[PDB]
Amino acid sequence: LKSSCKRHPLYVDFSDVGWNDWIIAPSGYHANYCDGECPFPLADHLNSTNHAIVQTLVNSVNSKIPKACCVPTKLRPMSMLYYDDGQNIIKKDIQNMIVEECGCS
Amino acid sequence: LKSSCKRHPLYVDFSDVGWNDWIIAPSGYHANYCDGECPFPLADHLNSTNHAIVQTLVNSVNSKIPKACCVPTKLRPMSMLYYDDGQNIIKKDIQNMIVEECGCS
Repeated sequence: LKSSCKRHPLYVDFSDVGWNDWIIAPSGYHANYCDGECPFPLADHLNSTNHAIVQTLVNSVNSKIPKACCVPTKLRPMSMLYYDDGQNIIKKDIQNMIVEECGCS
Repeated sequence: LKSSCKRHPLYVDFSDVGWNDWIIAPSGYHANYCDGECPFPLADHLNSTNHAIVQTLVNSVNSKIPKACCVPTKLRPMSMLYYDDGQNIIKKDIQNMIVEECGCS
Protein backbone atom coordinates (compact mmCIF):
# COMPACT_ATOMS: atom_id res chain seq x y z
CA LEU A 1 0.00 0.00 0.00
CA LYS A 2 1.86 3.05 -1.33
CA SER A 3 0.77 6.70 -1.29
CA SER A 4 -1.61 8.07 -3.91
CA CYS A 5 -1.13 10.38 -6.91
CA LYS A 6 -0.68 14.08 -6.13
CA ARG A 7 1.46 17.15 -6.78
CA HIS A 8 4.81 17.54 -5.03
CA PRO A 9 7.23 20.49 -4.93
CA LEU A 10 10.43 20.27 -6.98
CA TYR A 11 12.93 23.07 -7.48
CA VAL A 12 15.15 22.43 -10.48
CA ASP A 13 18.53 24.13 -10.53
CA PHE A 14 19.70 24.39 -14.13
CA SER A 15 23.30 23.72 -13.10
CA ASP A 16 22.28 20.35 -11.66
CA VAL A 17 21.07 19.26 -15.08
CA GLY A 18 23.81 20.81 -17.21
CA TRP A 19 21.62 23.61 -18.57
CA ASN A 20 22.98 26.73 -16.86
CA ASP A 21 25.26 27.60 -19.78
CA TRP A 22 22.60 28.06 -22.45
CA ILE A 23 20.10 29.41 -19.92
CA ILE A 24 20.85 32.91 -18.68
CA ALA A 25 17.80 33.46 -16.49
CA PRO A 26 16.54 32.23 -14.21
CA SER A 27 19.14 30.14 -12.37
CA GLY A 28 16.40 27.57 -11.85
CA TYR A 29 12.66 27.17 -11.38
CA HIS A 30 9.87 25.40 -9.52
CA ALA A 31 8.85 22.62 -11.87
CA ASN A 32 6.98 20.45 -9.37
CA TYR A 33 6.27 16.79 -10.11
CA CYS A 34 3.61 14.10 -9.87
CA ASP A 35 4.14 10.94 -7.86
CA GLY A 36 2.05 8.32 -6.08
CA GLU A 37 0.00 5.25 -6.95
CA CYS A 38 -3.25 5.11 -8.91
CA PRO A 39 -5.46 2.61 -7.02
CA PHE A 40 -9.22 1.89 -7.14
CA PRO A 41 -10.98 3.60 -5.35
CA LEU A 42 -9.57 6.16 -7.76
CA ALA A 43 -10.32 9.29 -5.76
CA ASP A 44 -12.78 11.45 -7.68
CA HIS A 45 -10.07 14.10 -7.49
CA LEU A 46 -7.44 11.79 -8.98
CA ASN A 47 -8.37 13.48 -12.22
CA SER A 48 -8.43 10.07 -13.87
CA THR A 49 -9.26 9.69 -17.57
CA ASN A 50 -11.85 7.07 -18.48
CA HIS A 51 -9.09 4.86 -19.87
CA ALA A 52 -7.17 5.17 -16.60
CA ILE A 53 -10.19 3.75 -14.80
CA VAL A 54 -10.44 0.86 -17.25
CA GLN A 55 -6.71 0.08 -17.11
CA THR A 56 -6.66 0.18 -13.31
CA LEU A 57 -9.48 -2.36 -13.24
CA VAL A 58 -7.65 -4.57 -15.74
CA ASN A 59 -4.41 -4.44 -13.73
CA SER A 60 -6.26 -5.81 -10.71
CA VAL A 61 -7.23 -8.96 -12.60
CA ASN A 62 -4.15 -8.94 -14.81
CA SER A 63 -0.92 -7.49 -13.42
CA LYS A 64 0.80 -7.83 -16.79
CA ILE A 65 -1.03 -4.61 -17.54
CA PRO A 66 0.31 -1.76 -15.37
CA LYS A 67 -1.75 0.56 -13.20
CA ALA A 68 -2.41 4.11 -14.38
CA CYS A 69 0.48 6.49 -13.79
CA CYS A 70 0.51 9.71 -11.77
CA VAL A 71 1.39 12.34 -14.39
CA PRO A 72 0.76 16.06 -15.05
CA THR A 73 -2.72 16.71 -16.44
CA LYS A 74 -2.21 20.47 -16.71
CA LEU A 75 0.99 22.48 -17.12
CA ARG A 76 2.11 26.12 -17.12
CA PRO A 77 4.75 28.00 -19.15
CA MET A 78 7.74 29.73 -17.57
CA SER A 79 9.57 32.80 -18.86
CA MET A 80 13.18 32.17 -19.84
CA LEU A 81 16.20 34.15 -21.04
CA TYR A 82 18.53 31.97 -23.10
CA TYR A 83 21.17 31.88 -25.85
CA ASP A 84 20.34 31.06 -29.47
CA ASP A 85 23.08 29.34 -31.48
CA GLY A 86 24.42 32.77 -32.41
CA GLN A 87 24.86 33.57 -28.72
CA ASN A 88 22.16 36.22 -28.87
CA ILE A 89 19.95 36.46 -25.79
CA ILE A 90 16.38 35.26 -26.29
CA LYS A 91 13.36 35.96 -24.10
CA LYS A 92 10.71 33.26 -24.48
CA ASP A 93 7.88 31.49 -22.68
CA ILE A 94 8.67 27.78 -22.73
CA GLN A 95 5.44 25.76 -22.73
CA ASN A 96 4.70 22.82 -20.42
CA MET A 97 7.43 23.46 -17.85
CA ILE A 98 5.52 23.83 -14.59
CA VAL A 99 3.09 21.26 -13.21
CA GLU A 100 -0.22 22.75 -12.14
CA GLU A 101 -2.27 19.57 -11.60
CA CYS A 102 -1.56 15.85 -11.37
CA GLY A 103 -3.80 12.91 -12.25
CA CYS A 104 -3.79 9.20 -13.01
CA SER A 105 -3.57 8.71 -16.76
CA LEU B 1 17.77 -1.39 -19.00
CA LYS B 2 14.03 -1.84 -19.61
CA SER B 3 12.06 -1.25 -22.82
CA SER B 4 10.95 2.24 -23.83
CA CYS B 5 7.55 3.96 -23.85
CA LYS B 6 5.16 2.95 -26.65
CA ARG B 7 1.62 1.82 -27.44
CA HIS B 8 0.59 -1.79 -26.79
CA PRO B 9 -2.62 -3.65 -27.70
CA LEU B 10 -5.12 -4.38 -24.94
CA TYR B 11 -8.57 -5.87 -25.42
CA VAL B 12 -10.79 -5.23 -22.42
CA ASP B 13 -13.68 -7.60 -21.87
CA PHE B 14 -16.32 -5.83 -19.79
CA SER B 15 -17.12 -9.04 -17.91
CA ASP B 16 -13.52 -9.24 -16.69
CA VAL B 17 -13.94 -5.90 -14.95
CA GLY B 18 -17.49 -6.32 -13.66
CA TRP B 19 -19.04 -3.94 -16.18
CA ASN B 20 -21.00 -6.23 -18.51
CA ASP B 21 -24.26 -5.74 -16.59
CA TRP B 22 -24.64 -2.00 -17.08
CA ILE B 23 -23.01 -2.14 -20.51
CA ILE B 24 -25.17 -3.68 -23.21
CA ALA B 25 -22.89 -3.16 -26.21
CA PRO B 26 -20.22 -3.88 -27.03
CA SER B 27 -19.11 -6.93 -25.02
CA GLY B 28 -15.69 -5.30 -24.84
CA TYR B 29 -13.31 -3.03 -26.71
CA HIS B 30 -9.72 -2.37 -27.74
CA ALA B 31 -8.50 0.14 -25.19
CA ASN B 32 -4.76 -0.28 -25.75
CA TYR B 33 -2.26 0.89 -23.14
CA CYS B 34 1.06 2.67 -22.71
CA ASP B 35 4.04 0.97 -21.08
CA GLY B 36 7.82 1.25 -21.11
CA GLU B 37 10.52 3.41 -19.56
CA CYS B 38 11.22 7.08 -20.24
CA PRO B 39 15.04 7.35 -20.47
CA PHE B 40 17.36 10.07 -21.84
CA PRO B 41 17.98 9.94 -24.81
CA LEU B 42 14.25 10.60 -24.81
CA ALA B 43 13.49 9.55 -28.37
CA ASP B 44 12.22 12.56 -30.31
CA HIS B 45 9.13 10.44 -30.90
CA LEU B 46 8.65 9.78 -27.19
CA ASN B 47 6.26 12.68 -27.39
CA SER B 48 7.80 14.05 -24.20
CA THR B 49 6.55 17.29 -22.65
CA ASN B 50 9.19 19.85 -21.70
CA HIS B 51 8.62 19.02 -18.03
CA ALA B 52 9.15 15.33 -18.76
CA ILE B 53 12.58 16.18 -20.15
CA VAL B 54 13.44 18.22 -17.06
CA GLN B 55 12.18 15.57 -14.63
CA THR B 56 14.06 12.80 -16.43
CA LEU B 57 17.28 14.80 -16.10
CA VAL B 58 16.59 15.41 -12.41
CA ASN B 59 15.93 11.72 -11.75
CA SER B 60 19.37 10.88 -13.12
CA VAL B 61 21.06 13.04 -10.48
CA ASN B 62 18.36 12.48 -7.87
CA SER B 63 16.47 9.19 -7.89
CA LYS B 64 14.09 10.43 -5.19
CA ILE B 65 12.38 12.12 -8.12
CA PRO B 66 10.86 9.52 -10.47
CA LYS B 67 11.40 9.30 -14.21
CA ALA B 68 8.66 10.47 -16.56
CA CYS B 69 5.88 7.95 -17.04
CA CYS B 70 4.67 6.35 -20.27
CA VAL B 71 1.05 7.53 -20.50
CA PRO B 72 -1.56 8.29 -23.20
CA THR B 73 -1.00 11.68 -24.83
CA LYS B 74 -4.00 11.37 -27.14
CA LEU B 75 -7.20 9.38 -26.74
CA ARG B 76 -10.29 8.46 -28.78
CA PRO B 77 -13.96 8.01 -27.82
CA MET B 78 -15.83 4.74 -28.24
CA SER B 79 -19.55 4.27 -28.91
CA MET B 80 -21.43 2.50 -26.13
CA LEU B 81 -24.93 1.20 -25.43
CA TYR B 82 -25.65 1.14 -21.70
CA TYR B 83 -28.33 1.29 -19.00
CA ASP B 84 -29.23 4.50 -17.16
CA ASP B 85 -30.45 4.11 -13.58
CA GLY B 86 -33.98 3.71 -14.92
CA GLN B 87 -32.84 0.73 -16.97
CA ASN B 88 -33.41 2.61 -20.21
CA ILE B 89 -30.87 1.92 -22.95
CA ILE B 90 -28.51 4.80 -23.71
CA LYS B 91 -26.36 5.29 -26.79
CA LYS B 92 -23.36 7.51 -26.05
CA ASP B 93 -19.78 8.25 -27.08
CA ILE B 94 -17.62 7.87 -23.98
CA GLN B 95 -14.61 10.19 -24.20
CA ASN B 96 -11.00 9.16 -23.53
CA MET B 97 -11.48 5.39 -23.76
CA ILE B 98 -9.09 4.36 -26.53
CA VAL B 99 -5.37 5.15 -26.58
CA GLU B 100 -4.20 6.62 -29.87
CA GLU B 101 -0.70 7.77 -28.89
CA CYS B 102 1.66 7.26 -25.95
CA GLY B 103 4.35 9.56 -24.59
CA CYS B 104 6.53 10.24 -21.57
CA SER B 105 4.82 12.81 -19.37
